[PDB]
Amino acid sequence: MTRDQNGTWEMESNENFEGYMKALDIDFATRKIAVRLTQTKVIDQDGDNFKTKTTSTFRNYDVDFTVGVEFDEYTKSLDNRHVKALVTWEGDVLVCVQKGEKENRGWKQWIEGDKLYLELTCGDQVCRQVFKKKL
Ligand SMILES: CCCCC/C=C\C/C=C\C/C=C\C/C=C\CCCC(=O)OC(CO)CO
Repeated sequence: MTRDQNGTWEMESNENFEGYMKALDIDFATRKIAVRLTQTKVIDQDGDNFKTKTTSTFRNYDVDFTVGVEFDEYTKSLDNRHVKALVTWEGDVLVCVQKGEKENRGWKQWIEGDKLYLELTCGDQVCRQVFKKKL
């Protein structure tokens, strides 16, 4: 029973964010700033209802969803694309498919210990992020 992802989470590692951004066609000036940043993620979860805020000194990104309910997602201030997003549970892993112009786009997020893991995929690029829970 580890579906409860509530909390404030501070990034401790960010593997291949460069490759994931390049797969999304982010220009190199934007990548040069974005690759260096520590992100914070705030998850406010009530059952299958999620309100999430991911923040940094450069850009912030909010996304709210209900697990199992497809929604329109506009990745404002990121790659600025429109996708149809669906989040589901696979066991206790939160899985998102972002259907749109990029193949194999989505993410998976899950808890282990006091760490949150987030793997973001676009095409043949996977970015692996780890966050530690803030007290
Ligand atoms: C929002 C902080 C980082 C922003 C970096 C700025 C520009 C880079 C442009 C594009 C890269 C694409 C995505 C950023 C990667 C992660 C932020 C969270 C994305 C997301 O949907 O996470 C889900 C799962 O945690 C939010 O519910």
